[PDB]
Amino acid sequence: MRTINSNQCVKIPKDIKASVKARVVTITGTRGTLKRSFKHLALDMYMPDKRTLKVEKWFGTKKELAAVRTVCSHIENMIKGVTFGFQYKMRAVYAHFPINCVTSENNTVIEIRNFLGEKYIRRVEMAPGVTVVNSTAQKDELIVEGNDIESVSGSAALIQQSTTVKNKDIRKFLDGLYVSEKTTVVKLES
Amino acid sequence: GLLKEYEVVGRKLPSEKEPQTPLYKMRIFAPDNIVAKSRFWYFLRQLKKFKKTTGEIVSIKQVYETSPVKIKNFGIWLRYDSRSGTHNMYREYRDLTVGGAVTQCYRDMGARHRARAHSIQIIKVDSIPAAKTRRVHVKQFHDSKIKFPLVQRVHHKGNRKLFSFRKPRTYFQ
Amino acid sequence: MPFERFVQTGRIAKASAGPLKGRLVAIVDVIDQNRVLVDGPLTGVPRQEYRLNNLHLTKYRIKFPYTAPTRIVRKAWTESDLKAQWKVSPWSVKAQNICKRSSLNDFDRFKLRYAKRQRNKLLTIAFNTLKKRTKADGTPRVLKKDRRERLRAEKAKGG
Amino acid sequence: RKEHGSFYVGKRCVYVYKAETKKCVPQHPERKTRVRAVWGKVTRIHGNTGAVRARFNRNLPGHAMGHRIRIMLYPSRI
Amino acid sequence: MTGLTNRTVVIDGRGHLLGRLASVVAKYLLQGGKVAVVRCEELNLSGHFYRNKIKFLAYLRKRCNVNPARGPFHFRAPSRIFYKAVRGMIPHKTKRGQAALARLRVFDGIPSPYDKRRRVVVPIAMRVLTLRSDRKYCQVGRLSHEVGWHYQDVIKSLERKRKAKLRVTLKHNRELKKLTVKARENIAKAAEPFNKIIKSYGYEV
RNA sequence: CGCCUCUAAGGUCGUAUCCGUGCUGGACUGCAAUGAUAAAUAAGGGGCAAUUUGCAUUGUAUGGCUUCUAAACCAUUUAAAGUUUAUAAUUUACUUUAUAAACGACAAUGGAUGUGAUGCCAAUGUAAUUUGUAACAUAGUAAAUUGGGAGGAUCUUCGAUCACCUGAUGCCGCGCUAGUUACAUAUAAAAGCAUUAUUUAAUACAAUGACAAAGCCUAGAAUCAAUUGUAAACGACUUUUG
RNA sequence: CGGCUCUUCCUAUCAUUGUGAAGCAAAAUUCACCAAGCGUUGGAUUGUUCACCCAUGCAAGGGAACGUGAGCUGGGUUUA
RNA sequence: CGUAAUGUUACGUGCCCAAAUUAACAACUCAUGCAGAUACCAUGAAAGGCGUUGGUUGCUUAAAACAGCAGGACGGUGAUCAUGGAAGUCGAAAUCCGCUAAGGAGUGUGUAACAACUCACCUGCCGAAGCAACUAGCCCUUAAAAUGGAUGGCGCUUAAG
RNA sequence: CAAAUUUAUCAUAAAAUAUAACUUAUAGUUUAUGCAUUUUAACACAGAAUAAAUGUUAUUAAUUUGAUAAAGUGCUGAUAGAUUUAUAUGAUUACAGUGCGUUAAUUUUUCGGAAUUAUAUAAUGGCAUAAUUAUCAUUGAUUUUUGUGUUUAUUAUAUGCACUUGUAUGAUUAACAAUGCGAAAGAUUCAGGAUACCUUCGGGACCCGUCUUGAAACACGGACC
Repeated sequence: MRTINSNQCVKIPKDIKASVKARVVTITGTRGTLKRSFKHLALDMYMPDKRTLKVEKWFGTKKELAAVRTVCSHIENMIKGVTFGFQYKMRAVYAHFPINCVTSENNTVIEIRNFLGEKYIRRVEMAPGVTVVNSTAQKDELIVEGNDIESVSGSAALIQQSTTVKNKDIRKFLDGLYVSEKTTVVKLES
Repeated sequence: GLLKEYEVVGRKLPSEKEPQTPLYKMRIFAPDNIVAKSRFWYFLRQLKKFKKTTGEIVSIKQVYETSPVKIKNFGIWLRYDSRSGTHNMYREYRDLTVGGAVTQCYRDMGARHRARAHSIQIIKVDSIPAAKTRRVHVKQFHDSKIKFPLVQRVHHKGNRKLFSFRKPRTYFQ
Repeated sequence: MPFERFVQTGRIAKASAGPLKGRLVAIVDVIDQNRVLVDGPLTGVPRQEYRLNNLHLTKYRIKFPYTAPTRIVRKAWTESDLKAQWKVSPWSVKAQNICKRSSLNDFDRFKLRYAKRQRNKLLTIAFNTLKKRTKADGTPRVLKKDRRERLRAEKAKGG
Repeated sequence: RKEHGSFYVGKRCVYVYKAETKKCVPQHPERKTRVRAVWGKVTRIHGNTGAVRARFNRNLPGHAMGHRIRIMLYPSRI
Repeated sequence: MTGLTNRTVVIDGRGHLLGRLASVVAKYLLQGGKVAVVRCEELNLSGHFYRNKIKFLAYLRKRCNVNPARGPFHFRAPSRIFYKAVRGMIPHKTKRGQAALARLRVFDGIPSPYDKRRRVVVPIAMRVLTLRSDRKYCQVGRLSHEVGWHYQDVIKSLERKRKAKLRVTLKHNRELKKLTVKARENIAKAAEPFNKIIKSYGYEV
């Protein structure tokens, strides 16, 4: 019924310097900086010179005012992703054949091999800005960490969609690397 | 057209066995008074006997909204014929005149329910205040102080210049 | 904000394309999302609805209640000093130059083709021999540095 | 618009074009009769956008389509 | 130098829906036109991309069986996609409309005098006035890259040459009229034919 | 739709499919680069012409003269986007950021901002013969020639591509505006007072044209016939001929 | 009428590619989705056309121009 | 329905093509292999859609619900029904009991039979509308043919449906 | 014709919101993030005053906004057309207008000027009754044939004689002006012309005879003279 006004106001902490210009929200914290252009979207985005950032919509239908909380959580991911970061943890479960995961310096990629006793060496590139490593002090485990949540989580699930098991019962051959705990780096733990 | 309201009054012309038949009246919404005197007869054939030829039309007079610049919500009790389908509705519109709200209802039923207008009987039309309306697209406007920034204009076509030299620019500042 | 055209009370908007084209209404109430209730007492507008297409919003917002009659609206135009403010507003000036340019009598047309021609002759003379690639040198010094000597010396002629 | 195409209503039109050969002399200016013309009047307007309707003495051959017709400012009203 | 009003209208095809520009052009060209459309890689089509890609791939399927060389030639450049729309809105099997089609030049990416010439828009074909916020649209330059036109990135490199030639001809013409604004204070005492007579147009001019 | 959710925006993996590449044809005859550039030497062809002429016609220009806009809005982004300028910070770049103002799709702007600040006009003659002659405060401007660097090429209106342009050599040292004010001089009346009429061109700017009209430069190829046999129904084709 | 020859098209998908599902452990199969690119044969009997038989085959899908007699053949049908 | 001139008329007015991209509006609809586009007429149904739009009925509600992070859900007992087997449960004649702020002889792929567990109850925070059922607009789905192809064509998506 | 909304207008009026006193609140902020200053487009349809606060109560003037209707109302600008042999066998017919016209008052710009009032007869309205006829509802109202004065208005008739470039010309089209002389033999000017074509362009446009419910028919006939 074309609602008049739908709006949402994002509180921004004391340190990071968000500055929305023409829709493009850039944001800058301790662990780096991050710009996302929301200009696919036909929305208000202005920072009323407080800490905060306001996002508004005038005369949107019912679908069009669902994107208010979408974009007001994409920015709230960014205030983590430059302050606390992201760190995924996928845990490489196997039955018989061990899973061999090799990354090096600084070799952002991975080579994931011996699955399932297969000669073929799966190699998959992590996204720009995300580093994969083998997890020290808990082995048979990976640590995918970066800044942007859509390039961390696309980089975990790139290597979760391969390794995958074909032509077998997929309820029995529970083999691969599956994400255990999607987490932030510095607060509190890892 | 635009559908102003009338009071059509009718009798049953009194054969001498019966003196002074009881005089029913209406509230007919119609484009003109020639069509208000076959909406009287359509609606009264549901209600009393006496068709035409066997009745009379006593005074049909037009009624002129009693506050044309006061601003008020009109509830319309309707019933229509859908494709499978006699239903009732209660629709609410926001206007200044009462023939202008009924005509804002005869378009809306055509848009939303395909309702070509011979299917719509109007029961009642009121001027309900506020905190008696329900109809969320009318309660949008029941709050001072309402703002809404505009985006709406005309954009001539072709123009006073078809091949323009300076780009209309939907925005400024 | 980016602050587009606020539909308020009493945001003075100038009508744009209807039968009120050119006059400055106020806005007292919003009928629906497409129509308001326009009322300019000091400018030849009785109270009536108007479609928001044919309106163009100014920057002025006078204050009266949302359900006011025409005398309260007329009282508030005067207290705001809106007539004296509007005719000196940044591009109500621009309105009256197009009104001046409008349709422009034949004597006034051909007077300006005469009056623009004469200062255009005065403006191609104040033009375009800067510091660039003279000094030094400009050989031959007698004749391709003849004319600018009167910009330079100024007296008299090379010489 | 309609108001614009009615200024020309009443006025005299011409289709002027070129030929080569006379069957005439320099009786008047000095011609091989080497420019033709076919006059006419604007009778009325046509749409809602300032088109117009004309009625020439001969008939306008059709390869004239796209070519220039001239709206003389006379028979002059204001 | 000439044209039946001006030299030719050069329409910049950037920001214009394809069929709402192809009809005002085809009407204008039957009236005696001479237009040019430049930047035909930037015209728009409404609806999302795959919806238009589908429509073109179905166009590619029409071909005469007994000879495909007779059949509908499927030109793939974004300028000769636009010419396909205009040719349908013309009678092209009469001499009147074939002469109307001969007054049409269409270019993928703005060369050769129409880069220093004058670009006009057609504000009824323009996409930002007609379509809605949250309708989807594409460009013909993306559509043509996915169907067999090889010069998408020829004419992207060709254009940023042309858009860096313009970076200095707007650096000259911005300082070269820092002097026209200078010179209009040294002829302030003209006689007085600016000081009063061009208060006919007259607060700005 | 406080959670959830592959979806609503937005990302993504991705088929023996699809579309291209590679391969085969090529608008008969489309386009681009390039090579030579005639029967010569008495005499005439061919350019280079645009200067070369009267001459004659062409197109625009219609009774100066009913025009140019080949100077402009940036590239990509976009219906709360999208804009300017200013200033303090900054660029490989109106780099990016921070405050403050401005019409926050007005009339505006849809034409003239005439977007290197336009002209039917300078000439104080503004036009079918016309031209112009001096003093007082402003103004300083377009001007022709021979040996270096930086720059310009998107299916073409002249590529031994070249226009601001190193330091050199000399002149017509010529023509000049605008303004106040003064003077000479000259053209101009188409016969009609229902001056509309062939509705035109002596005008100027660009372009061909032929008959006697001045020089600068130039000095070939193709095809047939014969030959080959990488080819061939015939053409055509690959070849060769002091 | 069939067969022979030869080309193109459909998808109502037999197989293969990419998949989802099983009462999917593997193997084998079944159900479904995107999907018409390549393929879909050699014989005995009958003029057949389907079905059947031997066999090969990873695997042996269904049809369109009544496709096709100045293409043939002339076995069926059909003049004396 | 003689032969002409002028004017005015149902079908139409984005371009083909005469006339609106209407200084006329309110809505509806996004269609990934025919979105849809004028009668007759050139087909398409039954039945669906937490796609969106409107509408009708009933409950919960400004006693604090709805959602969610936070509790229990075992048992008076394998009463019996019962051996794939019923200990909170296929079936099931039958049917009666916990506790309080608050726990189901309890629906289950089959967890051989057991366990737990958790969609009720109710103390929370939340503090504002929530819940279902129903209806008929459009779109989708249902919707599969053979030359290449047809709203007449182009093309249209704050429409040109 | 209702609308007493429009507008101003009184009456105690009680509201469905703006103006002057202000606590908190996010605040790039200030100094010691409170305040200081903003934001009010957090401002409490909160506190004080005031604001028709909705009509309630009132009456109205731009005749009471708009709509419908009527008055050669009037004016303006166009477009197309204009039979007409007024006797190759029946009035140029009547109408109307303009020019010399006894007066006398009353005014008028002051010009050959112009207006008015004064004459009889016949009506017709408006008004005041008295009759009469006959009906919606009848306190009355409407109506037919009258009558007479009271009266105040308006039309008609009373314009004869002679003359003249003023309507139907009894389907009117008629004028001013420009161009152009039908030369003794033969030019020229203007307009027109599918003569048989050719050129150019836009619209239209299937192949005839035939039998047929239906032919361009993939029905038959017809290569041409």
